[PDB]
Amino acid sequence: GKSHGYRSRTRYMFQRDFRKHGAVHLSTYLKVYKVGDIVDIKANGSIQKGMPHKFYQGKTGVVYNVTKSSVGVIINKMVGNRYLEKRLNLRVEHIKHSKCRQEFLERVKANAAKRAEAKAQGVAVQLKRQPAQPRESRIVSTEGNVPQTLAPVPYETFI
Amino acid sequence: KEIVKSNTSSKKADVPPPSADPSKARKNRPRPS
Amino acid sequence: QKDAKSSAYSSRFQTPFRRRREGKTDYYQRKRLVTQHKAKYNTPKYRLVVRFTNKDIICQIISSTITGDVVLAAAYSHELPRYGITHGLTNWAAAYATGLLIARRTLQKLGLDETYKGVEEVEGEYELTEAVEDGPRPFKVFLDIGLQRTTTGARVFGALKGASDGGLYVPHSENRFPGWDFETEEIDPELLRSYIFGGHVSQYMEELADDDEERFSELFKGYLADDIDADSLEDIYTSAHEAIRADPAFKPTEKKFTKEQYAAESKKYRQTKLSKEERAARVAAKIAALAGQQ
Amino acid sequence: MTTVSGRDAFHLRVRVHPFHVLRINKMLLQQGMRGAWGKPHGLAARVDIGQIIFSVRTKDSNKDVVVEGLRRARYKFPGQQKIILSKKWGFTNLDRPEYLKKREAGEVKDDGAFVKFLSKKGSLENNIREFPEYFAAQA
Amino acid sequence: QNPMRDLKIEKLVLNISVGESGDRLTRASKVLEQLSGQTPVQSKARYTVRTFGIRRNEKIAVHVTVRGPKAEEILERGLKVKEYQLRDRNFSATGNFGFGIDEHIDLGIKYDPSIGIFGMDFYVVMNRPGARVTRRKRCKGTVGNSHKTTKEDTVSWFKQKYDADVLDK
RNA sequence: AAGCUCGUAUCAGUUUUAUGAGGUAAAGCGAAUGAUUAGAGGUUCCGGGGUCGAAAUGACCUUGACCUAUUCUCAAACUUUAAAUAUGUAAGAAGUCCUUGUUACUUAAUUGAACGUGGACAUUUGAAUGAAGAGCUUUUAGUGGGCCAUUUUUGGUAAGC
RNA sequence: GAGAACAGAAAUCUCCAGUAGAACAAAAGGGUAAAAGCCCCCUUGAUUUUGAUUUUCAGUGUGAAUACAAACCAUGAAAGU
RNA sequence: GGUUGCGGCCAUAUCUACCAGAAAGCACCGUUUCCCGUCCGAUCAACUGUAGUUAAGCUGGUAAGAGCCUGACCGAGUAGUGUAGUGGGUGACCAUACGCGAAACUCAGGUGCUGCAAUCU
Ligand SMILES: [Mg+2]
Ligand SMILES: [Mg+2]
Ligand SMILES: [Mg+2]
Ligand SMILES: [Mg+2]
Ligand SMILES: [Mg+2]
Ligand SMILES: [Mg+2]
Ligand SMILES: [Mg+2]
Ligand SMILES: [Mg+2]
Ligand SMILES: [Mg+2]
Ligand SMILES: [Mg+2]
Ligand SMILES: [Mg+2]
Ligand SMILES: [Mg+2]
Ligand SMILES: [Mg+2]
Ligand SMILES: [Mg+2]
Ligand SMILES: [Mg+2]
Ligand SMILES: [Mg+2]
Ligand SMILES: [Mg+2]
Ligand SMILES: [Mg+2]
Ligand SMILES: [Mg+2]
Ligand SMILES: [Mg+2]
Ligand SMILES: [Mg+2]
Ligand SMILES: [Mg+2]
Ligand SMILES: [Mg+2]
Ligand SMILES: [Mg+2]
Ligand SMILES: [Mg+2]
Ligand SMILES: [Mg+2]
Ligand SMILES: [Mg+2]
Ligand SMILES: [Mg+2]
Ligand SMILES: [Mg+2]
Ligand SMILES: [Mg+2]
Ligand SMILES: [Mg+2]
Ligand SMILES: [Mg+2]
Ligand SMILES: [Mg+2]
Repeated sequence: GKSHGYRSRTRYMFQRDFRKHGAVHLSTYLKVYKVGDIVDIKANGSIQKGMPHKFYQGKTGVVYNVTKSSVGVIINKMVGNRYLEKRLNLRVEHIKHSKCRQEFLERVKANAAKRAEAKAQGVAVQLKRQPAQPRESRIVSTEGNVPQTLAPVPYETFI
Repeated sequence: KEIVKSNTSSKKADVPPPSADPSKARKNRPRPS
Repeated sequence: QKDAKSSAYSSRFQTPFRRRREGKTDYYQRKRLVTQHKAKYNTPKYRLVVRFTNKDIICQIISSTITGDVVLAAAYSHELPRYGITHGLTNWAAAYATGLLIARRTLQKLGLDETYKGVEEVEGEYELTEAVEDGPRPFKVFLDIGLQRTTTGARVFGALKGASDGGLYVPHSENRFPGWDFETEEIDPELLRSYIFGGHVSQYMEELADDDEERFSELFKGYLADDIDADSLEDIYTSAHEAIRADPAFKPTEKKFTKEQYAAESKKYRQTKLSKEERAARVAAKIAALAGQQ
Repeated sequence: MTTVSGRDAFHLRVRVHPFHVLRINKMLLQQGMRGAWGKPHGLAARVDIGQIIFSVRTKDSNKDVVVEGLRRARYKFPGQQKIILSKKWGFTNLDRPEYLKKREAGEVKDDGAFVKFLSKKGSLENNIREFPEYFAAQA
Repeated sequence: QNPMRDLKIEKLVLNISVGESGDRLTRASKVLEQLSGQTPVQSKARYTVRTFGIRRNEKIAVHVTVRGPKAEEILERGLKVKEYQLRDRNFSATGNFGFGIDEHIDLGIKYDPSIGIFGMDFYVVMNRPGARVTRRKRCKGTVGNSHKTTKEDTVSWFKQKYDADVLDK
């Protein structure tokens, strides 16, 4: 018969990286987690307590709770035709902070600190990010650059 | 008192080791006369 | 030895943490010391690090940061001359001495020191320096053995009793204080006290000059040539405590020569390493040396 | 190849091994299409397009024998398989010019069937006590 | 050069491999006791061999570890029996060396029939001052190459003092 | 189907930016593992068949086993490496900053943790594109044999299987 | 791999190497080296109360597991577990 | 800059051989009354820092050294792949169009960085 046990199909997912096995360093235990933080689930196969379900591996969510040795992550699962809300109780080993978010706040500082010398110079702010635009004209120089024209090559066999 | 040497090794099987095998011996051997 | 390491071996070999190689860190008990309860957040766990070199005793109150462990305040036995101990600077008494120094010296610089006296009495007896209702709470610190064996009557738990007596809540039990008779399931406050004042260096001291004249002249070449009597010992240690609870505050040393100086001599016994051309050159010669089959 | 030119006139080596196992249902009322995993029915060797199947090395003059002797095998293989004259010296790498450079340079050391090469890499100590003629004044 | 890198016996170890449990083992135990004046350690069977007579965890043999100046005298009492002659075997490539004697009464020791006669293995292990580096718990390191016992060394040692012969090839 | 609350909301089978998770394709095997052809060199002082003074705890030996450096060929249930396509999250008013209230939690500690009073911040208020309006409640039909094509793919010699 | 009376291929002893090539009831896979393995010491957290949560999911039951709360205990010098 | 205690990352740090190391430090090293542990004060415990040595540990330097790390229009725009066609071919398969793009190979560079505290010609 078929197997659908709790850790099935996870042979490579919950495996430890090449020459990065063994004991878990201490920077992990030194991270502080607040409610409202955005984390990244990524199981550690050696720390088998507090372990996420193989699904949530690779997901990202918000901390709704902080406890002795674990954080409570909210994740929105899709089941059927509609997202549902899952409450995770995971241990600190299986969690990172999301860089993408832990930057955002720095743009928030900087974006609202352009605002500093913005009003304190009276001028225009102009904050919203604008995506890469088509190039502007150029004048490439022929000096020390006489276009070195090429042509297709013949066929050839090296066996 | 009865003092017992503790064997570090992790083997439990009452079994002669890979390092057994009756092949390898001798035609020689001490044969008293 | 012709068990040279295969190249496969060297390549799939996973190294231990640096200090696991040096054999200086027990990362197992490190983790369990450092880790704070998560909903206590940035609250540091404070560690009573107690190390023993061959000639010194090292005491540090330390916490942890990702960028690295951070030390609140450090005392050593090698300070103890300053407070009038100049012999036997690694014995039990030195430990209690040092543990008491770092006790005061910290919650001094925490300003907790006026409140939380510790003992002053010191008739050697199991007790925890606990708190004063309606007031603050004692500074809490957790003993970090290191790699020292946990033997009943171990130098390391001298520093403990030195420090608890100094008024840091440093949670401990008796059964590793000298004077713990396991049959009795009890502790002799008497013996534990003795050590605190060095009663075992005293009793041994007398037995020698009344057993072996010469062997005592050497073990104690110092005390003699300094005229410390065998039994002035206690009063030294006893008077040290005073002196220590008196001015715990760290005085440094006076050091000739600045950093720049010290530096520009010390490892100018440095071997500076070859440069690329020089090394290739060194080798190009090396060939013509061996080149010519013999 | 032998008869025509001689047991010592060539080296034939089959450059592909039968590693893939083949199955048969074996239809021994009957059994049908139910439970049709097959027993091992023999092996074969999976081959891409462009992949050397046989290789032979012989004396520069015995060419026309081997070829019309590979051709006689060609007729036993299903599919189009070409016959090719390799511009490399023997079962090695390196085009015949490039091989003779590394020969009269001494960077070549007759091994077991194949041949070891001098590297500019290892322990200069036993690079030299391995490949004397590179380093000796020789000629 | 050569100062603190002297050369000492690390330890001696007498090992009587009795080959059976029961009174004989506790009797050979008595022997090893009266020779070191320490109290010996019994060995249990690694596994079972019908053609030897043992079964796993039957208590077969008995040995004892002697260090210091006593082991020095007992090693002498031993070489006493082998008339100060060993072979270029007997010498581990890793510095140590060993030899054996049958009849333990051959080195001092009165008879006592209630005891019997046992033979034994004499294995002495050699090293240098500084060996603790490889034995201490904290900061456990390993000996320098230009240090540590080779076989040439601790055989030209064994000719020096004791003044003996190493034979064969 | 009936509507209800509202009215541009903050939505989206889409892109961008930032930052995650993955072990398939390919690749690799003079890298672990498991397979695999070929010689070469060295070991045995410890499997061994002789010859040589039956002599051999002495030699030259071809044969293994094993070591070392090479060579040809493989893997759905191998692997260091490792795509493409897919896949998680973030891109602010439910935000940011300043002051300082609350508490039995928490701290050596008015220390933190939450939750707030008062003050400052409204052009692009924090990417693109779209928005044919958004949100929400009730209730009930039919259906619950499917088939086909591109590609990925399992059993089978194969099949309009 | 090198060495030690009876001792042999295989008993007991010593050293050197040794990234795990061992071991951890079992299928296989993951995990683990001052351990998760081996030796020892102390023990009943295999206990008490009901709630929250992950998997299968209808987001019903069941089996299983995860993190807390409130008890009463074990252990360690302790943090802890 | 050297050294020690506690570290962060955890080979640019590991491995093998050879050298060198001022000062302080660390060390090996002396001892067994005492607490404590061993078949064995070897380990573990305590006492001296007194009797001795940098021999080792440790720190560096050497190496066309093994490994490990970084880069390159080195291989390779190869292998593989998302999209298109009433594209080619009997077919296996292949090319083109809008895009992504490896591994091995080869070559060049490198061989610990660093937070706290104490201390030192
Ligand atoms: Mg299945
Ligand atoms: Mg490891
Ligand atoms: Mg469990
Ligand atoms: Mg065992
Ligand atoms: Mg062993
Ligand atoms: Mg511990
Ligand atoms: Mg007593
Ligand atoms: Mg100074
Ligand atoms: Mg069937
Ligand atoms: Mg079947
Ligand atoms: Mg209706
Ligand atoms: Mg898979
Ligand atoms: Mg493949
Ligand atoms: Mg590859
Ligand atoms: Mg292979
Ligand atoms: Mg290689
Ligand atoms: Mg595969
Ligand atoms: Mg937008
Ligand atoms: Mg319906
Ligand atoms: Mg229905
Ligand atoms: Mg269609
Ligand atoms: Mg499709
Ligand atoms: Mg042997
Ligand atoms: Mg039960
Ligand atoms: Mg410095
Ligand atoms: Mg004693
Ligand atoms: Mg000693
Ligand atoms: Mg000690
Ligand atoms: Mg050291
Ligand atoms: Mg190299
Ligand atoms: Mg394609
Ligand atoms: Mg179409
Ligand atoms: Mg193609």
